[PDB]
Amino acid sequence: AYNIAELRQAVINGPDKWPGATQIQNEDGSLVSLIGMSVEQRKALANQLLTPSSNVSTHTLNKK
Amino acid sequence: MDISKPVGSEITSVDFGILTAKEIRNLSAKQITNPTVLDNLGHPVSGGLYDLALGAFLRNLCST
Amino acid sequence: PEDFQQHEQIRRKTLKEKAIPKDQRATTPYMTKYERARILGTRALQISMNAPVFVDLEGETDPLRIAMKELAEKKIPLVIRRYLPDGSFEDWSVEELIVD
Amino acid sequence: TATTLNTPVVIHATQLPQ
Amino acid sequence: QGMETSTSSFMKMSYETTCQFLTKAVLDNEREQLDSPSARIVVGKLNNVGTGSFDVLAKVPNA
Amino acid sequence: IVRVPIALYVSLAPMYLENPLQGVMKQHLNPLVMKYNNKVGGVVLGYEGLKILDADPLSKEDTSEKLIKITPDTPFGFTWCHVNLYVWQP
Repeated sequence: AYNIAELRQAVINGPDKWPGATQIQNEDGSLVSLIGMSVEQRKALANQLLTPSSNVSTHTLNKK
Repeated sequence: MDISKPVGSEITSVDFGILTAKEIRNLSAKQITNPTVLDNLGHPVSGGLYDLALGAFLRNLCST
Repeated sequence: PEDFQQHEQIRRKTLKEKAIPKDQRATTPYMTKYERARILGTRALQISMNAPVFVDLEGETDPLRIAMKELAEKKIPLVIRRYLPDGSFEDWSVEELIVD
Repeated sequence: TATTLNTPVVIHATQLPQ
Repeated sequence: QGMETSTSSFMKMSYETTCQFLTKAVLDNEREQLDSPSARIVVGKLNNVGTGSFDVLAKVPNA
Repeated sequence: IVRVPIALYVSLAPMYLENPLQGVMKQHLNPLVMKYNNKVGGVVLGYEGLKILDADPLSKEDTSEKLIKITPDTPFGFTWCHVNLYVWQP
Protein backbone atom coordinates (compact mmCIF):
# COMPACT_ATOMS: atom_id res chain seq x y z
CA ALA A 1 0.00 0.00 0.00
CA TYR A 2 2.93 2.36 0.66
CA ASN A 3 4.84 1.24 -2.44
CA ILE A 4 2.49 1.72 -5.41
CA ALA A 5 3.58 5.35 -5.77
CA GLU A 6 7.08 4.32 -6.88
CA LEU A 7 6.45 0.84 -8.30
CA ARG A 8 3.77 2.10 -10.70
CA GLN A 9 6.19 4.69 -12.08
CA ALA A 10 8.91 2.04 -12.27
CA VAL A 11 6.62 -0.21 -14.33
CA ILE A 12 5.71 2.72 -16.58
CA ASN A 13 9.36 3.72 -17.11
CA GLY A 14 10.12 0.26 -18.49
CA PRO A 15 13.37 -1.70 -18.63
CA ASP A 16 15.40 0.99 -20.46
CA LYS A 17 14.78 4.13 -18.40
CA TRP A 18 16.30 4.30 -14.94
CA PRO A 19 14.64 4.09 -12.49
CA GLY A 20 12.54 1.34 -14.07
CA ALA A 21 11.07 -2.16 -13.93
CA THR A 22 12.04 -5.22 -15.94
CA GLN A 23 9.57 -7.89 -14.76
CA ILE A 24 6.35 -8.43 -12.82
CA GLN A 25 5.78 -11.54 -10.70
CA ASN A 26 2.09 -12.24 -10.16
CA GLU A 27 0.79 -14.12 -7.13
CA ASP A 28 0.63 -17.44 -9.00
CA GLY A 29 4.27 -17.10 -10.08
CA SER A 30 3.71 -15.78 -13.60
CA LEU A 31 6.75 -13.79 -14.76
CA VAL A 32 5.46 -11.10 -17.13
CA SER A 33 8.45 -9.51 -18.85
CA LEU A 34 8.33 -5.78 -19.56
CA ILE A 35 11.01 -5.86 -22.27
CA GLY A 36 8.92 -6.38 -25.40
CA MET A 37 6.06 -4.07 -24.43
CA SER A 38 4.86 -0.62 -25.45
CA VAL A 39 4.22 2.28 -23.09
CA GLU A 40 0.43 1.88 -23.27
CA GLN A 41 0.64 -1.79 -22.28
CA ARG A 42 2.99 -0.78 -19.47
CA LYS A 43 0.43 1.73 -18.17
CA ALA A 44 -2.26 -0.96 -18.33
CA LEU A 45 0.00 -3.32 -16.34
CA ALA A 46 0.99 -0.62 -13.84
CA ASN A 47 -2.65 0.24 -13.14
CA GLN A 48 -3.13 -3.44 -12.19
CA LEU A 49 -0.29 -3.71 -9.66
CA LEU A 50 -2.23 -3.47 -6.39
CA THR A 51 -5.27 -5.37 -7.62
CA PRO A 52 -6.44 -7.88 -4.98
CA SER A 53 -5.99 -11.49 -6.01
CA SER A 54 -8.95 -13.45 -7.36
CA ASN A 55 -7.49 -16.78 -6.19
CA VAL A 56 -7.96 -18.08 -2.64
CA SER A 57 -4.73 -20.10 -2.81
CA THR A 58 -2.66 -16.91 -3.21
CA HIS A 59 -4.87 -14.45 -1.29
CA THR A 60 -2.04 -13.94 1.23
CA LEU A 61 0.38 -12.89 -1.53
CA ASN A 62 1.14 -9.73 -3.49
CA LYS A 63 2.87 -9.10 -6.80
CA LYS A 64 6.55 -8.22 -7.07
CA MET B 1 15.06 -17.87 -3.70
CA ASP B 2 11.51 -16.48 -3.51
CA ILE B 3 10.39 -15.10 -0.15
CA SER B 4 6.76 -15.77 -1.13
CA LYS B 5 7.44 -19.53 -1.37
CA PRO B 6 8.14 -20.75 2.17
CA VAL B 7 9.48 -24.25 2.74
CA GLY B 8 8.00 -26.11 5.69
CA SER B 9 10.60 -28.85 6.07
CA GLU B 10 14.30 -28.67 6.89
CA ILE B 11 17.24 -31.07 6.74
CA THR B 12 18.64 -31.44 10.25
CA SER B 13 21.41 -34.02 9.75
CA VAL B 14 22.80 -36.48 7.23
CA ASP B 15 24.41 -39.87 7.76
CA PHE B 16 26.58 -42.02 5.53
CA GLY B 17 26.05 -45.66 4.63
CA ILE B 18 26.53 -48.33 2.01
CA LEU B 19 23.90 -48.57 -0.72
CA THR B 20 22.96 -52.24 -0.51
CA ALA B 21 22.40 -54.23 -3.69
CA LYS B 22 18.84 -55.13 -2.67
CA GLU B 23 17.60 -51.53 -2.48
CA ILE B 24 19.04 -50.30 -5.78
CA ARG B 25 17.32 -53.20 -7.53
CA ASN B 26 14.06 -51.87 -6.07
CA LEU B 27 14.47 -48.12 -6.59
CA SER B 28 15.72 -48.55 -10.16
CA ALA B 29 13.33 -47.82 -13.03
CA LYS B 30 15.26 -49.85 -15.62
CA GLN B 31 18.54 -51.71 -16.04
CA ILE B 32 20.89 -51.29 -18.99
CA THR B 33 22.05 -54.28 -21.01
CA ASN B 34 23.10 -53.07 -24.47
CA PRO B 35 26.33 -51.01 -24.56
CA THR B 36 25.02 -48.93 -27.46
CA VAL B 37 23.71 -45.55 -26.38
CA LEU B 38 21.48 -44.55 -29.31
CA ASP B 39 20.62 -46.40 -32.51
CA ASN B 40 20.34 -45.03 -36.04
CA LEU B 41 18.27 -41.88 -36.66
CA GLY B 42 19.65 -40.54 -33.37
CA HIS B 43 16.87 -42.08 -31.28
CA PRO B 44 17.95 -43.45 -27.88
CA VAL B 45 17.65 -47.23 -27.94
CA SER B 46 15.53 -48.75 -25.18
CA GLY B 47 17.56 -50.67 -22.62
CA GLY B 48 20.68 -48.62 -23.33
CA LEU B 49 22.39 -45.84 -21.42
CA TYR B 50 19.94 -43.25 -22.77
CA ASP B 51 16.63 -44.87 -21.89
CA LEU B 52 13.36 -42.97 -21.56
CA ALA B 53 12.96 -44.62 -18.15
CA LEU B 54 16.14 -42.84 -16.99
CA GLY B 55 14.79 -39.38 -17.82
CA ALA B 56 13.61 -37.13 -20.63
CA PHE B 57 16.30 -36.83 -23.30
CA LEU B 58 16.29 -34.46 -26.30
CA ARG B 59 12.60 -33.63 -26.64
CA ASN B 60 11.47 -37.14 -25.66
CA LEU B 61 9.06 -37.51 -22.75
CA CYS B 62 10.44 -39.58 -19.87
CA SER B 63 8.90 -43.04 -19.75
CA THR B 64 8.90 -43.02 -15.93
CA PRO C 1 -2.15 -42.31 16.28
CA GLU C 2 -0.60 -43.41 19.57
CA ASP C 3 3.00 -43.49 18.32
CA PHE C 4 2.66 -39.90 17.11
CA GLN C 5 1.29 -38.81 20.48
CA GLN C 6 4.25 -40.41 22.26
CA HIS C 7 6.64 -38.70 19.85
CA GLU C 8 4.89 -35.35 20.37
CA GLN C 9 4.99 -35.65 24.16
CA ILE C 10 8.66 -36.66 24.09
CA ARG C 11 9.60 -33.75 21.81
CA ARG C 12 7.61 -31.19 23.82
CA LYS C 13 9.08 -32.43 27.10
CA THR C 14 12.61 -32.30 25.68
CA LEU C 15 11.98 -28.74 24.48
CA LYS C 16 10.56 -27.76 27.88
CA GLU C 17 13.78 -28.91 29.55
CA LYS C 18 15.84 -26.80 27.13
CA ALA C 19 13.97 -23.57 27.85
CA ILE C 20 15.80 -21.53 30.48
CA PRO C 21 13.21 -19.84 32.75
CA LYS C 22 12.84 -16.08 32.50
CA ASP C 23 14.44 -15.50 35.92
CA GLN C 24 17.60 -17.56 35.24
CA ARG C 25 18.91 -16.10 31.97
CA ALA C 26 22.52 -15.02 32.45
CA THR C 27 23.33 -13.66 28.98
CA THR C 28 24.06 -10.02 28.19
CA PRO C 29 21.14 -7.58 28.66
CA TYR C 30 22.14 -5.58 25.57
CA MET C 31 21.25 -6.47 22.00
CA THR C 32 24.14 -7.62 19.84
CA LYS C 33 24.84 -6.18 16.40
CA TYR C 34 23.80 -9.45 14.75
CA GLU C 35 20.58 -9.60 16.75
CA ARG C 36 19.66 -6.04 15.78
CA ALA C 37 20.53 -6.66 12.13
CA ARG C 38 18.41 -9.81 11.90
CA ILE C 39 15.55 -8.18 13.82
CA LEU C 40 15.52 -5.35 11.29
CA GLY C 41 15.78 -7.73 8.34
CA THR C 42 12.98 -10.03 9.51
CA ARG C 43 10.71 -7.13 10.44
CA ALA C 44 11.32 -5.54 7.03
CA LEU C 45 10.53 -8.84 5.30
CA GLN C 46 7.30 -9.08 7.28
CA ILE C 47 6.30 -5.48 6.51
CA SER C 48 6.98 -6.09 2.82
CA MET C 49 4.31 -8.85 2.93
CA ASN C 50 1.49 -6.58 4.20
CA ALA C 51 2.16 -7.23 7.88
CA PRO C 52 0.37 -4.83 10.24
CA VAL C 53 2.48 -1.76 11.00
CA PHE C 54 2.56 -0.28 14.50
CA VAL C 55 4.23 3.03 13.56
CA ASP C 56 3.41 6.07 11.43
CA LEU C 57 5.12 6.11 8.02
CA GLU C 58 6.29 9.70 7.53
CA GLY C 59 6.14 9.30 3.77
CA GLU C 60 8.47 6.29 3.80
CA THR C 61 8.58 3.60 1.10
CA ASP C 62 11.56 1.53 2.29
CA PRO C 63 10.46 -1.42 4.47
CA LEU C 64 13.87 -1.41 6.16
CA ARG C 65 13.31 2.21 7.20
CA ILE C 66 9.91 1.24 8.62
CA ALA C 67 11.62 -1.52 10.60
CA MET C 68 14.24 0.92 11.90
CA LYS C 69 11.48 3.36 12.88
CA GLU C 70 9.66 0.63 14.82
CA LEU C 71 12.91 -0.46 16.47
CA ALA C 72 13.57 3.10 17.63
CA GLU C 73 10.17 3.13 19.35
CA LYS C 74 10.42 -0.52 20.52
CA LYS C 75 7.19 -1.61 18.83
CA ILE C 76 8.60 -4.67 17.04
CA PRO C 77 6.61 -7.81 18.01
CA LEU C 78 9.53 -10.25 17.80
CA VAL C 79 11.46 -12.46 20.21
CA ILE C 80 15.13 -13.48 20.10
CA ARG C 81 15.78 -17.11 21.07
CA ARG C 82 19.41 -17.07 22.14
CA TYR C 83 20.92 -20.56 21.91
CA LEU C 84 23.57 -21.96 24.22
CA PRO C 85 25.94 -24.64 22.88
CA ASP C 86 24.17 -27.34 24.91
CA GLY C 87 20.94 -26.55 23.04
CA SER C 88 19.24 -24.82 25.96
CA PHE C 89 17.90 -21.40 25.03
CA GLU C 90 16.64 -18.10 26.42
CA ASP C 91 13.79 -15.92 25.17
CA TRP C 92 14.18 -12.13 25.06
CA SER C 93 11.58 -9.83 23.59
CA VAL C 94 12.96 -6.84 21.70
CA GLU C 95 11.55 -4.51 24.37
CA GLU C 96 13.60 -6.14 27.14
CA LEU C 97 16.89 -5.74 25.27
CA ILE C 98 18.57 -2.33 25.14
CA VAL C 99 20.20 -1.21 21.90
CA ASP C 100 23.88 -0.25 22.17
CA THR D 1 -2.47 -25.44 -5.64
CA ALA D 2 -0.61 -27.86 -3.33
CA THR D 3 1.51 -25.13 -1.76
CA THR D 4 2.76 -24.58 1.78
CA LEU D 5 0.41 -21.58 1.85
CA ASN D 6 -2.59 -23.86 1.19
CA THR D 7 -2.00 -27.36 2.57
CA PRO D 8 -0.52 -28.36 5.94
CA VAL D 9 3.12 -29.40 5.85
CA VAL D 10 2.44 -32.44 8.05
CA ILE D 11 -0.88 -33.73 9.41
CA HIS D 12 -0.98 -36.49 12.04
CA ALA D 13 -3.85 -38.08 13.93
CA THR D 14 -3.65 -37.50 17.68
CA GLN D 15 -6.24 -40.01 18.92
CA LEU D 16 -8.29 -42.82 17.44
CA PRO D 17 -11.51 -41.82 15.66
CA GLN D 18 -14.44 -41.19 17.98
CA GLN E 1 46.55 -35.05 9.78
CA GLY E 2 45.86 -32.38 12.39
CA MET E 3 42.18 -32.29 11.42
CA GLU E 4 41.93 -36.10 11.28
CA THR E 5 39.65 -36.00 14.34
CA SER E 6 36.49 -33.89 14.03
CA THR E 7 32.75 -34.47 14.18
CA SER E 8 32.03 -32.79 10.82
CA SER E 9 32.89 -34.99 7.85
CA PHE E 10 31.99 -32.34 5.26
CA MET E 11 34.74 -30.00 6.46
CA LYS E 12 37.46 -32.64 6.16
CA MET E 13 36.09 -33.77 2.79
CA SER E 14 36.02 -30.22 1.43
CA TYR E 15 39.56 -29.50 2.65
CA GLU E 16 41.50 -32.20 0.79
CA THR E 17 41.62 -35.95 0.15
CA THR E 18 37.84 -36.12 -0.18
CA CYS E 19 37.66 -39.85 -0.90
CA GLN E 20 39.70 -41.06 2.08
CA PHE E 21 37.58 -38.97 4.46
CA LEU E 22 34.43 -40.19 2.70
CA THR E 23 35.48 -43.82 3.15
CA LYS E 24 36.29 -43.20 6.81
CA ALA E 25 32.91 -41.50 7.32
CA VAL E 26 30.94 -44.23 5.56
CA LEU E 27 32.73 -47.19 7.17
CA ASP E 28 32.28 -45.65 10.62
CA ASN E 29 28.67 -44.86 9.61
CA GLU E 30 29.28 -41.37 10.95
CA ARG E 31 26.32 -38.99 11.27
CA GLU E 32 27.05 -35.26 11.27
CA GLN E 33 24.62 -32.69 12.65
CA LEU E 34 25.53 -30.03 10.05
CA ASP E 35 27.25 -27.80 12.60
CA SER E 36 30.40 -26.75 10.75
CA PRO E 37 30.17 -23.65 8.54
CA SER E 38 31.30 -25.81 5.62
CA ALA E 39 28.78 -28.56 6.41
CA ARG E 40 25.78 -26.23 6.16
CA ILE E 41 26.89 -24.93 2.77
CA VAL E 42 26.79 -28.44 1.28
CA VAL E 43 23.19 -28.90 2.41
CA GLY E 44 22.24 -25.23 2.05
CA LYS E 45 21.32 -24.07 5.55
CA LEU E 46 21.69 -20.84 7.47
CA ASN E 47 24.99 -20.56 9.30
CA ASN E 48 25.53 -20.90 13.06
CA VAL E 49 27.68 -17.75 13.32
CA GLY E 50 26.58 -14.15 13.80
CA THR E 51 23.04 -13.59 12.57
CA GLY E 52 22.51 -17.36 12.47
CA SER E 53 23.35 -17.89 16.14
CA PHE E 54 19.73 -17.46 17.30
CA ASP E 55 16.11 -17.59 16.16
CA VAL E 56 13.32 -15.04 15.77
CA LEU E 57 9.84 -15.59 17.22
CA ALA E 58 6.67 -13.62 16.55
CA LYS E 59 4.34 -12.57 19.38
CA VAL E 60 0.89 -13.25 17.92
CA PRO E 61 -1.63 -11.33 20.07
CA ASN E 62 -4.48 -13.86 19.89
CA ALA E 63 -4.32 -17.38 21.31
CA ILE F 1 -19.78 -38.91 11.24
CA VAL F 2 -16.67 -38.98 13.45
CA ARG F 3 -14.64 -36.41 15.38
CA VAL F 4 -10.89 -36.93 14.94
CA PRO F 5 -8.37 -34.81 16.90
CA ILE F 6 -5.34 -34.01 14.73
CA ALA F 7 -2.21 -31.88 14.99
CA LEU F 8 -1.04 -30.20 11.79
CA TYR F 9 2.16 -28.31 11.03
CA VAL F 10 1.01 -25.19 9.18
CA SER F 11 2.37 -21.88 7.93
CA LEU F 12 1.22 -18.36 8.77
CA ALA F 13 1.56 -15.28 6.58
CA PRO F 14 2.46 -11.82 7.92
CA MET F 15 -0.98 -10.47 6.96
CA TYR F 16 -2.64 -12.72 9.59
CA LEU F 17 -0.28 -11.99 12.49
CA GLU F 18 -2.87 -10.17 14.61
CA ASN F 19 -5.44 -12.95 14.01
CA PRO F 20 -3.37 -16.15 13.79
CA LEU F 21 -6.35 -18.42 14.49
CA GLN F 22 -8.44 -16.88 11.71
CA GLY F 23 -5.32 -16.98 9.55
CA VAL F 24 -4.98 -20.74 10.05
CA MET F 25 -8.70 -21.09 9.35
CA LYS F 26 -8.60 -19.07 6.11
CA GLN F 27 -5.31 -20.62 4.95
CA HIS F 28 -5.27 -24.34 5.74
CA LEU F 29 -8.56 -25.40 7.36
CA ASN F 30 -11.27 -23.81 5.20
CA PRO F 31 -9.85 -25.41 1.99
CA LEU F 32 -9.83 -28.73 3.89
CA VAL F 33 -13.62 -28.92 4.34
CA MET F 34 -15.97 -30.76 1.95
CA LYS F 35 -12.97 -32.59 0.44
CA TYR F 36 -11.96 -36.17 1.15
CA ASN F 37 -8.60 -36.28 2.94
CA ASN F 38 -6.38 -39.35 2.74
CA LYS F 39 -4.47 -38.53 5.94
CA VAL F 40 -7.75 -38.32 7.89
CA GLY F 41 -9.84 -40.99 6.19
CA GLY F 42 -13.01 -39.38 4.91
CA VAL F 43 -14.93 -36.30 3.86
CA VAL F 44 -13.94 -33.54 6.28
CA LEU F 45 -17.10 -31.58 7.11
CA GLY F 46 -15.86 -29.16 9.77
CA TYR F 47 -13.28 -28.26 12.38
CA GLU F 48 -13.51 -27.19 16.01
CA GLY F 49 -11.25 -26.26 18.91
CA LEU F 50 -8.35 -24.83 16.93
CA LYS F 51 -5.38 -24.13 19.22
CA ILE F 52 -1.81 -23.07 18.43
CA LEU F 53 1.03 -24.87 20.18
CA ASP F 54 3.31 -22.23 21.68
CA ALA F 55 6.98 -22.09 20.72
CA ASP F 56 8.04 -21.28 24.27
CA PRO F 57 7.22 -24.20 26.59
CA LEU F 58 7.13 -22.17 29.81
CA SER F 59 3.98 -20.22 28.91
CA LYS F 60 0.61 -21.39 30.17
CA GLU F 61 -2.13 -22.85 28.00
CA ASP F 62 -4.40 -19.88 28.82
CA THR F 63 -1.98 -17.20 27.59
CA SER F 64 -3.53 -15.00 24.91
CA GLU F 65 -0.12 -14.31 23.33
CA LYS F 66 2.04 -17.09 21.90
CA LEU F 67 5.31 -17.45 20.00
CA ILE F 68 5.53 -18.52 16.35
CA LYS F 69 8.85 -19.48 14.76
CA ILE F 70 9.63 -17.38 11.69
CA THR F 71 11.29 -19.13 8.76
CA PRO F 72 14.97 -18.12 8.47
CA ASP F 73 14.66 -17.23 4.78
CA THR F 74 11.08 -15.92 4.54
CA PRO F 75 8.79 -13.91 6.83
CA PHE F 76 6.37 -16.83 7.16
CA GLY F 77 5.87 -18.48 10.53
CA PHE F 78 5.36 -22.19 11.14
CA THR F 79 3.59 -23.85 14.04
CA TRP F 80 1.75 -26.94 15.24
CA CYS F 81 -2.00 -26.56 15.64
CA HIS F 82 -4.46 -29.01 17.20
CA VAL F 83 -8.03 -29.24 15.92
CA ASN F 84 -10.92 -31.71 16.02
CA LEU F 85 -12.22 -32.51 12.54
CA TYR F 86 -15.82 -33.58 12.01
CA VAL F 87 -15.61 -35.98 9.06
CA TRP F 88 -17.98 -38.37 7.31
CA GLN F 89 -15.90 -41.41 6.33
CA PRO F 90 -17.80 -43.88 4.06
